[PDB]
Amino acid sequence: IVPTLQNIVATVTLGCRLDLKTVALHARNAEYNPKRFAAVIMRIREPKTTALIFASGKMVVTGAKSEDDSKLASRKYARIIQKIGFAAKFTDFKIQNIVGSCDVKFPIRLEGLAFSHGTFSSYEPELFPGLIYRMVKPKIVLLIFVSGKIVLTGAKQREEIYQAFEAIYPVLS
Amino acid sequence: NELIIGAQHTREVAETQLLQWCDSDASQVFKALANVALQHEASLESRQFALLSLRKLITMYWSPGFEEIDVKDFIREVLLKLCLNDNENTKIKNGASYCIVQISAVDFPDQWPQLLTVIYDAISHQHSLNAMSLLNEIYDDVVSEEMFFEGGIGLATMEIVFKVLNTETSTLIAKIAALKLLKACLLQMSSHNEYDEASRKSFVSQCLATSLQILGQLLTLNFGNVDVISQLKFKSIIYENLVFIKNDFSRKHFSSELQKQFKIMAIQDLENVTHIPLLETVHDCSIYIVEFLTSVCTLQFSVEEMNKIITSLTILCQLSSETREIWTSDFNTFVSKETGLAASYNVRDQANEFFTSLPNPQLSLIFKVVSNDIEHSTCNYSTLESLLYLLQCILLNDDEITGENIDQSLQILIKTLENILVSQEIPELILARAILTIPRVLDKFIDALPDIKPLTSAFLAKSLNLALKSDKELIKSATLIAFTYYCYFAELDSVLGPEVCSETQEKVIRIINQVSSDAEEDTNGALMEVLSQVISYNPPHSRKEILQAEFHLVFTISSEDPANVQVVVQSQECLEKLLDNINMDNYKNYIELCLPSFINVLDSNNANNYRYSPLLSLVLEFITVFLKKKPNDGFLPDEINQYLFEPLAKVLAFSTEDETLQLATEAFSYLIFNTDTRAMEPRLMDIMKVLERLLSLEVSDSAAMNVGPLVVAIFTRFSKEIQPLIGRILEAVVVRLIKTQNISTEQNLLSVLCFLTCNDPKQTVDFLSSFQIDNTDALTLVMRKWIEAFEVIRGEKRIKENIVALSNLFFLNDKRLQKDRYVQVPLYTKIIKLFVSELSFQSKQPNDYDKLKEYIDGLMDVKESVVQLLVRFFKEVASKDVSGFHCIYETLSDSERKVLSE
Repeated sequence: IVPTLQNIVATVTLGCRLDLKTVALHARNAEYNPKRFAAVIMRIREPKTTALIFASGKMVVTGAKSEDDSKLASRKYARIIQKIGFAAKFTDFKIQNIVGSCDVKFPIRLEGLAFSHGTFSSYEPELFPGLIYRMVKPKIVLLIFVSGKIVLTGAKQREEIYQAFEAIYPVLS
Repeated sequence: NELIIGAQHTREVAETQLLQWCDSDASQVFKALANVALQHEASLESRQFALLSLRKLITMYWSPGFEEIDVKDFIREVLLKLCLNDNENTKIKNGASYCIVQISAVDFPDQWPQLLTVIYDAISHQHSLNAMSLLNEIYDDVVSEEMFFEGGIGLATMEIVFKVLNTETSTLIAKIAALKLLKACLLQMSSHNEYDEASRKSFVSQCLATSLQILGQLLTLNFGNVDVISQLKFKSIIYENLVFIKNDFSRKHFSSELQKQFKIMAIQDLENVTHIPLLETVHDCSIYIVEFLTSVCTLQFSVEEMNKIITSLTILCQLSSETREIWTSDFNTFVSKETGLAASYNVRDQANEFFTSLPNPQLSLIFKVVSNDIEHSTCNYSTLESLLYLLQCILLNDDEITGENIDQSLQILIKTLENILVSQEIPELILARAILTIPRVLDKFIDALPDIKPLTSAFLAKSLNLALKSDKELIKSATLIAFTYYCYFAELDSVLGPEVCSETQEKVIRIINQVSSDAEEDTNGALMEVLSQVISYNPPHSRKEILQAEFHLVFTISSEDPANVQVVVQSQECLEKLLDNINMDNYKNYIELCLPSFINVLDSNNANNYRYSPLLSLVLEFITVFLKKKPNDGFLPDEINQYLFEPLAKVLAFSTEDETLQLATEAFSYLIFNTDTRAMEPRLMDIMKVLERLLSLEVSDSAAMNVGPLVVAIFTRFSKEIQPLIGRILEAVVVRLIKTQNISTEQNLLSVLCFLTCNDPKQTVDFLSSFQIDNTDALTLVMRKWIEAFEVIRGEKRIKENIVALSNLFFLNDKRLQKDRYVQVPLYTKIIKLFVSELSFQSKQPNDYDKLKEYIDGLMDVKESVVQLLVRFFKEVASKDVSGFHCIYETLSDSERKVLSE
């Protein structure tokens, strides 16, 4: 079972510095409240995402359920701010990391599976449910829950998530 | 007065006399000006015009940022009565208030902190409507969290607000600006949520708790039917406060019982507003209502409550007659809206946001309810128009929807939707929304519907054929958007036959031709975005008619709208997805297909001397992309060069603008790299002219940045005819290097020297030494500059090649190189200690809304690390003391010579 990407982080370097206020002035569906999360939030009709336009010019966007959708969205954000009295060349798009989720839906005896790793697997269920794991090839954080849900973060493309899923799958099985 | 009359373009020159007088004794000028507006022996408009003069008068001298006590005090004192006088007309008080705000935001605390005492006196004792709203405005100007609590000001403000909201005798108009004052207050509350302090946090929490019940009683209050319009404004402001409380403050500060009460009360008010500048007033009021309903989406809802919301919104989201007219007379805006490019955000625009955040069961029940609400409304059309936009809204929500009655309601709904298309009397807008929304229904229930697969083809055929026949292109103007959504989840290329896929393509291509023909710069994106997703669906076999089309589509479309950004990027993206799965055999026909169009761009721009044009840059990008997309096997067939060198050659030659020269240079270098050698050497001299000019005073350092890749590309072909022109290359490169003042570009330039000394060190040093620039040897300054390059060198990647270069350099045994504090020492001595020190350092090993801000935050590859090459070098040279290294090693300091062995 390939694990669905539940979120994506994408970043881009819009060509120029921007004035947050103008954006909040012109498009004005951006809530800009300095000194609390000091960068403008924007959201659009489709796909559903938030995006932090920074005055300094760079940008992050999250909400896409696919690499292609994350692109398509960041493009729209670039287009919109461009209509706001600025020039920006959509460049250097990249996906610093994603997060992928999939639930096996059947608890397993994870006590011994934790000891199987020991140095990697840290397990304190009373503090908080789940189990934090590191997989070598490549580096990626895994959350493995007695409930059955597996979360993964740190990847850059779908292949990393799929291969980490499959690599840790028999161990938990 | 008379001078004010003259000052208030002949008036512009007349006020120059006032400006000249102000140049003298600005301090005294201020009070003299203030007297004019003060005095009643002046036309009220003239007094306002004096006010508006005071704006620019203050900035130049009164505000040091641009760069008398009684005089400034007199201005404020006069304004006290003048601005706040009810008998004054709105314009006069507003002009005065602008002076208040300018002077306050820059000088209020030091000059006059008690201004606030005057304001409380006015707003409390006199109930001055102007005073309270003016205070609200000034709030942001100086009201700091520190001054809010430690200044104690916030306390006086809040208590004034509660006092006023207690006075039922006070007019609705008073309470409006009071509520706006309340929001102004809430903003200071906003930031304190993350970090809390006992004293102020307690007062803040008490303020919130008090405010909530005041707002509740205000909700319960009703106003006279004689004045309904103001009530709407009065109502709207109330709700906006609500939302800022919920979405900005921790749950603890808002209770579930409060949320339920406000939910029911807001729904009832929404219904009443539904039942009633008038229309825009109602409609703007409704938006904050719906936004709160969203922010309390978590709370359960009754089926009757859900029907209330549906039958109310479906009336709210009816577009006016004039908007129908706009999108009928101009559909180019329509897409700007639909793809979220518009600025306008109406109820129709906020409801779509609403239904997304609902959890599953509420969403599913709402879906069920609207399912029947649709069939009930099929007769009246605009009802179905808006209700279908709303159905899209739920459908957009990612969560699944499940229902045993939902299944059959869905079959009936699909039958109704097809009825929409088959009928020929349907209004334009509703059919466009139906085309744009059916794919949402398909996506939401893709798994649910057993007949989904043939149904996808059936709907695509129906909708697209419909998109052939439309005297009005709005139907088509929406079908293209709908096609992206279709391709969101419809693996039609896999499902449908390659002939079926290609015919659907040619179908859309003709649709895009028709629509594009009149497309507005707002839309070019969406069109070409569909173009891309169509491209990705092309089927070894190559059908050149469709591919020729799709290309010319790409380029025509981009032509009119180069400056826009999504057009640029999706264009390049399209272009790349044509050049997939292309071998040298197929690659020919692409040569002829593509190069002529690009060539003609540059040729046309030649009339503009290759001065930057967005289409120019866009084409240079396209050709870089084509270049890169060559099939791995083989080289670049010459005819490609035959076409590409002379236009790109003149591109470089004539142009001087950095970024355009760069966008060319990259393709230039890449071409010259992949090209077969034998074609180049006739072009060698021309390439030398190019590399020279790129390394020349005329061109800036930014241009010189990307000369490098070309350099290595030159060697990649051969060296035989390179050597006689080496000396020329070296002279040009060094003369460019000396004048450069970009440290990044300077580092890049020095990065070139690796291969230059890799092929031969003797000619390099001999020529550079021999050459004199203004009877001055370039070698000495080159070595010094290289030293400073070290002093700021960043990136070990360049360093590894620097070691390869130094292996060539050290054995030259150049005698001249052997021959506050400033390091002026012979090179052979110097370099050894620097690299030994770098090695010594390397011996010592150096090793979610918050997280996003942190998510922001050479020529050759050498597998051997620094240590291996350095140790073998030092073993071979220190023992053999090559190039006067005996003196250097024997006089070497032992501070890090012992650390060397590590």
